[PDB]
Amino acid sequence: MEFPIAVHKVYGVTVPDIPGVHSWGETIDDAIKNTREAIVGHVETLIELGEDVEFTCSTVEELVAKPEYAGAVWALVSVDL
Amino acid sequence: MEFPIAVHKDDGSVYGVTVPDIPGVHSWGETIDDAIKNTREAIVGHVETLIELGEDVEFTCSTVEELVAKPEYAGAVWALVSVDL
Repeated sequence: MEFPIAVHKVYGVTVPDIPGVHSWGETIDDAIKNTREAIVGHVETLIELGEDVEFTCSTVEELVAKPEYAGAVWALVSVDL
Repeated sequence: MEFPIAVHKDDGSVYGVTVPDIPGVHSWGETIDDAIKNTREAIVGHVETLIELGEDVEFTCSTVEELVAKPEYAGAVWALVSVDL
């Protein structure tokens, strides 16, 4: 699944489709990689807890105009669900 | 709000960080900088999560001054992380 992630300025990242998951990086490239691993680790925690893992990604188009993401650089990370 | 954190060198040449006022967000990293930034992100996320749960989060923090001599903090390397509550 391709999750959109909002990178803002080090860079901070939020994952609109997965509340609570955040990451960072010195560069945008680092923030993208670190965010993907944050999502994978979150999914694994949910699996370990015995929880269902069901997500639906949004598109950037559906999120780009929300005022909370003003000035964001948008990226996409691929996570296998 | 200024959170004291205690930085530790762990085996494998990695660094861990403990958080006296939020024990459960202890974090680690491959470098000192990664470890501290990982800890700050975890503190910010903890605070934001409690706000979403409808909890109060505006409470007093410990100081390095009050903890530095406690025997359980012997050898600690101290830092302060700033978080808007």
